[PDB]
Amino acid sequence: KEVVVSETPKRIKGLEFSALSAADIVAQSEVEVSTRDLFDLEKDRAPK
Amino acid sequence: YEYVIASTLGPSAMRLSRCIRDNKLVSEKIINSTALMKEKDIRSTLASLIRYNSVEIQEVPRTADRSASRAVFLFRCKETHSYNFMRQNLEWNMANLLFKKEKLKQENSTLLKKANRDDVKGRENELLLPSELNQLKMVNERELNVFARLSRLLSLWEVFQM
Amino acid sequence: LSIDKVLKKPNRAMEYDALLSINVHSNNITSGLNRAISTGNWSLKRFKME
Amino acid sequence: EEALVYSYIEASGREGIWSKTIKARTNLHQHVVLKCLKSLESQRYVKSVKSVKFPTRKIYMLYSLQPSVELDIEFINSLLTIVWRFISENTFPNGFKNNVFYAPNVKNYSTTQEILEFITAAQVANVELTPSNIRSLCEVLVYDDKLEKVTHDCYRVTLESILQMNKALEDEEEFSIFNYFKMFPASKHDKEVVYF
Amino acid sequence: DATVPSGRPETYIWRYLPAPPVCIRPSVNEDDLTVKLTEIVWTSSLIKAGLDKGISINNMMEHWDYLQLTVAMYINSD
Amino acid sequence: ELDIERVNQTLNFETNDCKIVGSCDIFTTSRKIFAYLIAILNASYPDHDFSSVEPTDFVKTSLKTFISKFENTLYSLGRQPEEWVWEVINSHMTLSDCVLFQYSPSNSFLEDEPGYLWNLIGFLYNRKRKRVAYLYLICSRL
Repeated sequence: KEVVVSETPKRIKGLEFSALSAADIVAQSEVEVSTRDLFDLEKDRAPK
Repeated sequence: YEYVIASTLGPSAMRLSRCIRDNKLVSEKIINSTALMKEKDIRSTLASLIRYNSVEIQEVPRTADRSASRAVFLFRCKETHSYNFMRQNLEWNMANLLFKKEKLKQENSTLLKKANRDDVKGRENELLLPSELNQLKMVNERELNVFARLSRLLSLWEVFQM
Repeated sequence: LSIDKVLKKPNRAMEYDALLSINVHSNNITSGLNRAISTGNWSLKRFKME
Repeated sequence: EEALVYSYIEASGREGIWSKTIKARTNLHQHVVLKCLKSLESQRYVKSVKSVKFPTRKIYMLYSLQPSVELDIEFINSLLTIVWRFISENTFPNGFKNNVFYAPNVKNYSTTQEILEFITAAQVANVELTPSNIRSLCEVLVYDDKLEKVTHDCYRVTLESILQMNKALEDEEEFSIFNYFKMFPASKHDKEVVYF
Repeated sequence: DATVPSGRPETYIWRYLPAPPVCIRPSVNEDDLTVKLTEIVWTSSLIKAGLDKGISINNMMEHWDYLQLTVAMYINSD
Repeated sequence: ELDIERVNQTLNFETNDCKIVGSCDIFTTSRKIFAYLIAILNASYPDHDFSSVEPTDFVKTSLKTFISKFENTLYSLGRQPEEWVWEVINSHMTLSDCVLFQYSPSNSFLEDEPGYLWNLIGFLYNRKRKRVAYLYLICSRL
């Protein structure tokens, strides 16, 4: 019925440093910021 | 190279790309003398042509630092920067096209495995349903249409290899 | 720069007393003395000290 | 103060002067020179002509009546076509394009000192009809590749521009950009921009 | 070491710019970073609308040196 | 007046590598109004003729939509726009029942000014009071 879920306690062993691609920036994104309008002022200054 | 620009970026983009080529250090005061379009149409189709390496921009530093406030810009037309970009814009498009070929054959693998095993000879009925031989028809059409576009592109690509 | 904003404008024959725009800027004498003592900041544009 | 602005018009001499380029050397009172030119307009010396250059700026010049160039009327898109059609007529009789050609003994070309009389023969209601710029008005047609240059001072129509009239079609010549068709949206297309 | 697909040297030019989370820059009063991001967007809009309406090369470069100035102030601001 | 001087002290400032200069003014001195605004443009900039571009782009938009992004750009310039301004320009002009215009053509006359970045020009025509405000914001670079 349900799947055997397993977890191991883990630990950081290193940091790796690189720049991001143009595809790494989009892959972590949630919205594409396209307007300079922070708030629409007609709906009680809500974040646009 | 002048007609791949003319086919895609419009015929007016062909006009500037040669007018910049012979004058070879031309400015926009000299463009609209030696071209015959409206100036915002000149400043648009030139703007959609600096995005590719078809022209460079030669700045003048009228002040001490290289400020763009009061400075006029000149327009070269380098051969090899404009060609090596067009060499690999095609080469990427040539490789993208095979990427979508192989991705399409690999996601239709259970069709193609059925298309090789059950119907080695019996393909008059496929030993199957007609709801997928039409779907197989639009796979192997696109599988031959992609190599059609490959050979069409490959003639454009091999020019800049010489 | 506000005493010429009436001279180069129409109603040429309608003169003005030039003493009705003094209180437009007289609240900068008060508010600039009071702010510089209260804040302690010393912003003198002419003398160049900060 | 009214004499130095006369020499500054004479510093321009032929075209004219814009009123905020006065302050490049004068930097006088902005309103004294503002009303001086209104009385100088009433003096019947200077006049307010419009810019041959980038427009919407007050251009002043004394009574010289001497502008330059006509700020892109879009009628000129039609006149060079019948220029292009006429210079094509000297190459071959155009009924064969639907294909007889000759050796380099016929004169397929026509020099610019023949069409400039023909454009006055088939006259247009413009103001100049002048030479020494029709020789550059066909230079856009050696940039548009509708005619090529020949014999260092003359021009003749290329073969490829004749093909604007629209058989086993050839295996993707690049040079027939005009007759390659389109496709209702599928997935396996390639565009030039996509490597951006 | 370009074995990693983000190895390539053209990943060090700002084509795309990540907008940071609002946890990184809150609003108590807009933040310093929030007012910088909108300015970058505004300049980009001036540039993208300018490349199609037709703007001169003298002020295309004026905006595009200004867009580079803002992102330079976005990271360092000194 | 004093309040007009305050709201003009609002709209004239300069941040790190930008210089915004604009103001509002109200004075009494759609076929007949096409010439009534180009005189305001001529007096506003006495170096460019504005009798030339007669069929211009007056985007007859809603004033609420205009003051929306007029407030958004003051958020966008680190100003924290102060609300009493919009009553003060109301208090001289009766902002509610009036129509707005905007000179925004394809290529405005400031593109040739060096250091130009963007503008925001607002006309606010009044009928019962004939009070046209010329709200203008010119962002430059120095």
